[PDB]
Amino acid sequence: STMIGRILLTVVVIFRILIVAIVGETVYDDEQTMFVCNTLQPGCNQACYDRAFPISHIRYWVFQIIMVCTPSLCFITYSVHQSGISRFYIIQVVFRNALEIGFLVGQYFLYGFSVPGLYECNRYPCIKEVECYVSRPTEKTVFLVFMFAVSGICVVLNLAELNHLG
Amino acid sequence: STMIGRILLTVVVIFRILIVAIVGETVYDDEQTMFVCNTLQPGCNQACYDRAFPISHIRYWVFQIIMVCTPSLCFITYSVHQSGISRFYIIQVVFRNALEIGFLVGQYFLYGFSVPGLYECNRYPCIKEVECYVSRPTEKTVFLVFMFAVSGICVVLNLAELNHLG
Amino acid sequence: STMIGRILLTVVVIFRILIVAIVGETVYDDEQTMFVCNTLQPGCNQACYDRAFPISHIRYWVFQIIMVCTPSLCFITYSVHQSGISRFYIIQVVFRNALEIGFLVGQYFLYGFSVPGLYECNRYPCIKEVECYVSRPTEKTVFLVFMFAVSGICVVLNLAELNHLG
Amino acid sequence: STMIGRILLTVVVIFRILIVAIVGETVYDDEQTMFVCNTLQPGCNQACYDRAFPISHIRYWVFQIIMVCTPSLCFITYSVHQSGISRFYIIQVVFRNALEIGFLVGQYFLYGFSVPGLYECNRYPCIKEVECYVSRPTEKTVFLVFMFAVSGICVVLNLAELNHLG
Amino acid sequence: STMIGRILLTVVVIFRILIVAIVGETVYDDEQTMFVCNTLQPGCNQACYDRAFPISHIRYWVFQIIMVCTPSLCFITYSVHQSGISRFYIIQVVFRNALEIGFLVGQYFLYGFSVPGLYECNRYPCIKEVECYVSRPTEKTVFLVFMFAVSGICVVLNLAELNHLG
Amino acid sequence: STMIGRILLTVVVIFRILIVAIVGETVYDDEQTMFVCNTLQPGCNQACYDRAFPISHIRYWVFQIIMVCTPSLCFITYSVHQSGISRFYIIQVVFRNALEIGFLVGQYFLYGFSVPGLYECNRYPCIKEVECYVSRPTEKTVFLVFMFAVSGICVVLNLAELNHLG
Amino acid sequence: STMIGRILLTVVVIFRILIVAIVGETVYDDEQTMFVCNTLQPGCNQACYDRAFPISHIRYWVFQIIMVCTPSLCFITYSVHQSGISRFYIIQVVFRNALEIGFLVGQYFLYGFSVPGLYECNRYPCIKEVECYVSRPTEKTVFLVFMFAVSGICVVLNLAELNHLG
Amino acid sequence: STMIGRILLTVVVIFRILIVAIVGETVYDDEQTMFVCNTLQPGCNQACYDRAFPISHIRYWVFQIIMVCTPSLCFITYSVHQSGISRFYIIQVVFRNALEIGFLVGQYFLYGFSVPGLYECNRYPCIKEVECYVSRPTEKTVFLVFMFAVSGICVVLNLAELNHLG
Amino acid sequence: STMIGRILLTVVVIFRILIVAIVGETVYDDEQTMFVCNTLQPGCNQACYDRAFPISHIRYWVFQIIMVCTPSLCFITYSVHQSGISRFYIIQVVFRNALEIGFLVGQYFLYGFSVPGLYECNRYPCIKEVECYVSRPTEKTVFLVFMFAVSGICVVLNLAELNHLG
Amino acid sequence: STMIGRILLTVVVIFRILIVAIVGETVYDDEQTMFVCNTLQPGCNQACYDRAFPISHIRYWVFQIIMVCTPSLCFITYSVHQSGISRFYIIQVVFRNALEIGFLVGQYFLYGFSVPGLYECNRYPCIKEVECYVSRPTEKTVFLVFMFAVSGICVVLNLAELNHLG
Amino acid sequence: STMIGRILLTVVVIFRILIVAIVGETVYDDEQTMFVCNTLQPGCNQACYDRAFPISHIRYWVFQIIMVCTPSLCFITYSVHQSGISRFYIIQVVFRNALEIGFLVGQYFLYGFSVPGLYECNRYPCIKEVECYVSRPTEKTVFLVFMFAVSGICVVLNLAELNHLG
Amino acid sequence: STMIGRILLTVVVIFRILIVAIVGETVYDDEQTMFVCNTLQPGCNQACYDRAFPISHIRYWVFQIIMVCTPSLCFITYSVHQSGISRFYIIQVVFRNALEIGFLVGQYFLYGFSVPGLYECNRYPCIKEVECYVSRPTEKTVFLVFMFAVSGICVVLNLAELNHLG
Repeated sequence: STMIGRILLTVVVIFRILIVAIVGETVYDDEQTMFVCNTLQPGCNQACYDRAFPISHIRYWVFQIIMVCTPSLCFITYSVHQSGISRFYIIQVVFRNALEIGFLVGQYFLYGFSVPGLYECNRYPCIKEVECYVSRPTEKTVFLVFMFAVSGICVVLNLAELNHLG
Repeated sequence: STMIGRILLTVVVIFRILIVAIVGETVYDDEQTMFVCNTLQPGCNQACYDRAFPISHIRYWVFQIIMVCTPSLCFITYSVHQSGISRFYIIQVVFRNALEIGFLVGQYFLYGFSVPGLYECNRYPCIKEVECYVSRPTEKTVFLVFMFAVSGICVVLNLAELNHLG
Repeated sequence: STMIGRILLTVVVIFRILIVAIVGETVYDDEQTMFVCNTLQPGCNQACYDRAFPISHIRYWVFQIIMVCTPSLCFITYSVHQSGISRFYIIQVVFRNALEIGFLVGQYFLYGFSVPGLYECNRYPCIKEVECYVSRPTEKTVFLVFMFAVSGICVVLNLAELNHLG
Repeated sequence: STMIGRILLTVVVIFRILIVAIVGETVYDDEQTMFVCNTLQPGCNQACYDRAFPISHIRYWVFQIIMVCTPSLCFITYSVHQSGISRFYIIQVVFRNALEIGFLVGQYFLYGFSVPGLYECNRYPCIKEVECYVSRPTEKTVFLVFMFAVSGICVVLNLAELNHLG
Repeated sequence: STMIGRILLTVVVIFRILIVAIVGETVYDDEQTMFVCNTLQPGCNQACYDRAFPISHIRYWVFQIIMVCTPSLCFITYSVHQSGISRFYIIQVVFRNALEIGFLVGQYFLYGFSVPGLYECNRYPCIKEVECYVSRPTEKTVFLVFMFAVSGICVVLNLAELNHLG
Repeated sequence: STMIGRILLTVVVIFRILIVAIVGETVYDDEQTMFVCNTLQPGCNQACYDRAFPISHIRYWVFQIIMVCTPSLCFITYSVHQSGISRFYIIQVVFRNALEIGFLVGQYFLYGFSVPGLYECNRYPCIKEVECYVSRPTEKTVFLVFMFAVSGICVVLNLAELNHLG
Repeated sequence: STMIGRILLTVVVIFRILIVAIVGETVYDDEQTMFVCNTLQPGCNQACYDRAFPISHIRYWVFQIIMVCTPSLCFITYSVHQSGISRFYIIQVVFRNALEIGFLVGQYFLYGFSVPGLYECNRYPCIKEVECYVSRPTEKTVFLVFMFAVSGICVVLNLAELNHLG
Repeated sequence: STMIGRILLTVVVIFRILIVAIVGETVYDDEQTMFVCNTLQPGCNQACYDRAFPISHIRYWVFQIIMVCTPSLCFITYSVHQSGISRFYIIQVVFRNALEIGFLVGQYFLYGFSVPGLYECNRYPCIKEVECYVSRPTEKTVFLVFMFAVSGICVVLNLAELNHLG
Repeated sequence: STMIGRILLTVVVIFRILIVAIVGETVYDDEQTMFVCNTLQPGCNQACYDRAFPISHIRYWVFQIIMVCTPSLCFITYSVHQSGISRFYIIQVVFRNALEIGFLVGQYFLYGFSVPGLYECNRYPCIKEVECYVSRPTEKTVFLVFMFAVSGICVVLNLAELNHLG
Repeated sequence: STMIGRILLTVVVIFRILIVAIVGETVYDDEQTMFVCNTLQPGCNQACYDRAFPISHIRYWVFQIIMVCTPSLCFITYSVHQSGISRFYIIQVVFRNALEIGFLVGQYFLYGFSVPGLYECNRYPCIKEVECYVSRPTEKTVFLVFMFAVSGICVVLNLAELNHLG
Repeated sequence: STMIGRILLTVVVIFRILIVAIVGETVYDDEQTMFVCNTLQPGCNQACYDRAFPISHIRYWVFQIIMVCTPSLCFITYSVHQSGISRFYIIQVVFRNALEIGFLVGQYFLYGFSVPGLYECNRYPCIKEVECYVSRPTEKTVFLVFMFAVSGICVVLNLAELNHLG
Repeated sequence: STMIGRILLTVVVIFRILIVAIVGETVYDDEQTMFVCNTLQPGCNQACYDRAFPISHIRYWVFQIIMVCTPSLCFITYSVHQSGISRFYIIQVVFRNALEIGFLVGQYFLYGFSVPGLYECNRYPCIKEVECYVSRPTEKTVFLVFMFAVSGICVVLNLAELNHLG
């Protein structure tokens, strides 16, 4: 039970890392090339796209993945240099859990659960309101939901382990 | 007989992995660049293509390959950390077989056995119905049939081994 | 005499693999981008190209290379797991020879020995018959002839070894 | 207290290097392709872009990262060749700190803290003043602020260690 | 004297291999994209370019490099499998020398010593004679001369060694 | 004093190699794509660009880097094969210094110290004289000056070591 | 009363002739130039326009005007050549009235009372059904109604005169 | 006084007719060719222009000019055929005055006194609201005001004559 | 009867002349501008159109109209100069009738009774067979039939008069 | 002397009318078609041209010509209707002279004596200031000067006659 | 016999004048707009067309028609002013005949009897030889032959009259 | 002799007027549309064309024709108003001769005797010098020479008459 949780967490971490590394970059290759808007004003596309996607999904996910692994690096380097251990273990576990929960909440509040095909853009220099068409909405939505589920499972396992330790 | 089946399964797994890794990406490089439709309405191409191919073949196959290999990773990590084995072996074999059968059925119900050259698209903003032309139908069809045959052979071997174990 | 044949076969296999891996991919990089036809009908290019080159040369050659190496993998994995050997050796050699001969015959019946520069395309939606111009005919022809010669030499060596063993 | 500082510095260095190497290159892939200006004069784009971004962010950051690691290489090679050590250690630490502070000040005086979307270009051959639209302002601004914060933390840690040693 | 020649030959071989691998591909990346002709007939570009460069320089040089190294592979594999040596040594030296001389003569008779900027193309479907403009003539000429000099030095050293052995 | 010089030289060599390998290709990716001229004559761009940049900077720098390292390879291979040493050491040092000085002088006489934005092209087929606009002048100028300074420092160190040895 | 009818008829005839001659030609100058359809198939515009407007309004109105004036020419030429008069007068009046009524009925059954802006075209070679946009619908509708009213008034006056004569 | 009014009216009528005939057509020659809108939707131009200018100025003015001259034609033809005169004179004058007043009021309520340069168009198929730019606003405004003044003077003179007659 | 025929002939001649002069030119204004073909070969349009319409309808009809009126001019000038009359009258009438019959037969054998929308063109430089789309088929067909009927009526009247004279 | 002035004035009036009617329209045929501006903003051309040429020269000159001839029409119609003469003559002469002087002053204050080739346009929607190029400056300038001289001569003659009458 | 000749000549002159005036301009309206050549060099069209058609047919025919009628104008004006007659008549007839014969010979030597569709143009700036396609060859050829026949008939009649007079 | 000269002058005047009226406009219809230059700078065409042809030939010739006929109008109007004659006759003859000579000299000094096909334009905004290609050089040259010859003949006849009068 308690020992299994660590194995499950490690396997899930490896699985999510592999998924993000393999099927992450190529899906978002043509995000801006295929983004088009129904207007003739030069420079409307850039402003509308920037308003639509302030920070791409892949950037946020890669940053989260790199950030959640800092405690392991700190522990490994401390152990290597050594050659309050319980205090360090507790502190690192608590910090990892807090960071993961915060990142999950931020992700939920940033992107939501859908990527609508049509967007309304009304920023300078675009005149009045214009309509812009997104590329690949369905695949992006599926990937969003999948990543959210994986993160939720990770958070649940971490909370269970923390509760068990007490 | 029984011992040979494991070797055949491993060889087939390696072969399919190599095929997907080598002749998987470059075939689907220009899926959206060369997809064209007979209309002048801006944004019709994106919607029609999204309706035509919700999730590309390569993403589904890569996800299936990664998912079917999780039990091996779990077994290896558990064995490494160790330094009910029969129960774990039976459970992971059963889970792998069930996952493979489910994925095969899902693949059959998603794509079928053909990739027609011409498609009819009647989604917003395209007015009424329009005709769109796919790129590389024959090669995609051949690859679909080949992958289906490989998956069927794998399922048959797994079922035979499970029946033998009893 | 007999002992030299194995070394010659291994060297030839390595040489052909290196050639296919090094000068294979980039020669066929712009097969579809530079393929043009003399018409204005949208979608004629896709259908005409698909009719011209059902399965590209590189896919066929890579598949053949991967397929002809399965017996070695099977033998190696069986030997590793072990720690009728003569029967297994004979069976694997015979199967390899049969597969190679079949693949050579299929290649000869598929592509032939030339790649003409001009092609006549009369498939829907192209109206009546149209003329399409291929890219890089001479280099493709030279590569075809070279690969055919290499495969013929391999087949000759395998047949000689099989006859010697009897 | 003081001992943990070295571990924190090493972890931060690894983290910043990983971030720059992973999420740095592809963000600035289309800096010039998507840079457009509202004019018809040929060659205005080149001059205006060159005036807008004399030296891109990524080149500066890579150069800084490479430069701040020379003292470690010098120390390692000197130690290897050997097989006033304290004086050498003090000199290398002081030089590293001075270089880092100088680079941080230069970065602050070069780019600032914002990347405006609109720019006014009045260089030859562009007639009078023209307006040019930048691509991806928000993500670049976020990256700038993040790198500045990381560099500030590194400088603070180095100054604290130097004060502790004295 | 005699012993130095082997070291010189090995160093020259490594140097030429590195040069071809590093500054070989990127120079010839845009050979066909930037090749333009002064006409409006569709398909003239393909035929004229194919007539201009039947086989690119890089393909010929890579093939020569791979072909001249087969004797070393044969010797190494024979020695490995062993665990008439003089006869094999003499035979492989003679074969290498003959192959190198033949390849050098073929290169001289194929391309010559220059790459003219302007070319005259009079092949179907181009009407009458047309003029086409090559890309990067000077750099290609310099590379041709450099490779010819390197090959000449290699041939001279091989001939000297063969004469010394007698 | 004298001993530190070797460490400084090795560190500088590694630093310059890393700089050229990392920030070398990216800057010169679009040298010809973004080079434009103010005319309508087909083929003027190719001739004008070829006249502007006979041999790009990166090719020259890579060739120099590879050439200056041949003596080390020769020494290492000779030492390995062995298992007048002073004469060989002196000879290879002298040759390295001479080659470096010659390459530096050639670089100075080829490119100079600036890359002007505007160029005047008067070669066939361009009629009379035309004006062409370069891409990224400032960054190229900075890189030129930086490489010149690094080469000067290397030459100074080599001359100092040679004088010390006498 | 009876005498006034002839004056009113003549004035109305002159008025309609002047209107058709002055504001007729230039209103329909750009009927085909500004007619556009939402498709890329070549030749769809011609077929769709031909289906939309088999015979333009101006042709029909000019033909009617010329045809209704033949009896006057016949009467004038007969009178001139002369140098049953009542029978000729009655016959030509009856024929004029019948022709006018027939032409009015034909006009009503041909065009109706409106010119919709949007039209649906499904004729070869247009694929499936396409939408085409007409130019100047409102002005054409107003002109149609005005001409219909004028023709109705003329018919009423002619019928009244015929009834009065008895 | 009373006799002068008729001369003034005739002179003004001739002057306005000459103005409309000479500077009427060519001013409005390119009304639709130079009308442009800021959008990419096909067919938006036609609908937006039709909404902007239902009936052009020239058509209305020509129709008014032709309509106000019918009484003179009726009087002339009646006099010619003759070879209650006061009643006919009074009736024709009253009808002419009433028609002129009605046409002036209609003109005022239709077009107003200005022709703005920018218009907002929100009709199908144009998506949402778009902005369209008119051609030659100032000249059209001046012509409108001039014609209104001429019509007002004519109405004033006619009213004065009618009052004088009593 | 005998006298009325001349009046009918004169009226019909005037009517046909007016029709040809009024609704003849502007119908055929854009015969070549709107003629399009489905190909990319330059110059195919000119050859295909020339093959489709050797001599336009309007030229033939104008020439026929001018030719059929020469006898009247000859008679008038002879009468004027005078200041065998029956022989001259008979000769001119017979010649006019013969010319009209010949022209009618030629017209029937040239154009026929229809103007198909689609045409097949296989003349140099057009490659193989191509399809071209005509403009305004229905209106041209109606005009053809109308002119044929008018010419037939004229021929019938002339034959009747000739038979009556005997 | 006094009597000759009338003949000179009439001849000059006829000459100017002929010049304006013959060489006036064709020069100003392409005023707006060939007017171009150095920008990409849609609708900038219309606003800039409208600001450059509020009322074209030809409209002003035609209006002046028509206006200066009203007194002659009034006198002729009054004389015709008649079948204080000195008072009418004096009034008409004074009014004609005043109108001509006012029109000349207005022309001088409107256009001046030159038509510069380059213009600076800074009206909405044109961003900032843009430069626009006029068509045919020299011919327009010559015509302006010629018309000004003719008008000056007419004014001088009219003033001389008025002074003579006293 | 002789008397009829004058009538025939006058009728033929009127007929040819009418033909040239009616069906002369519209045929040659788009001579240069539809003239196209197979090249990309700017300015080749102008030079090639100028070489193809130095002086168009219509200009030559109009000039000939005007020139051949000068003697009649001279005779008429001399007779009018009067209010050696035989000598003047003979001189004018002889001069007219000589001019007509000279013009016919010049026409034959200029254009010939055909207008080939394809032309070869090899004038500056066109490089080498290019092929250009003419518009409307058949109709132009027919018109040429018709005009030649008419001129021949006129010359024959004039020669017959001159011989008769002697 | 003397009497004939007047008739010759009148006939020549009528002939030149007819030539200028008939073959004057059609030749110069596309002077600016077909004028092209070899550059991409916007607005270069306008400036270069304006420099090439400050005042077109047709404007100058029409102005000369109108100016040379003023004396006849003055004489006719004076004679009509009449209902020193020798003095007026002599004065107007002398003025006509002087004006004609001055206009001929001006024409010779303006245009010369040729219209070259290539022109060099070096005016703002065109950068450096550019080459521009004229349209229809040969026909314009022929027309120039013809008009010069006609004017010379007129001048010779006028001088002869003036000398005869004495």
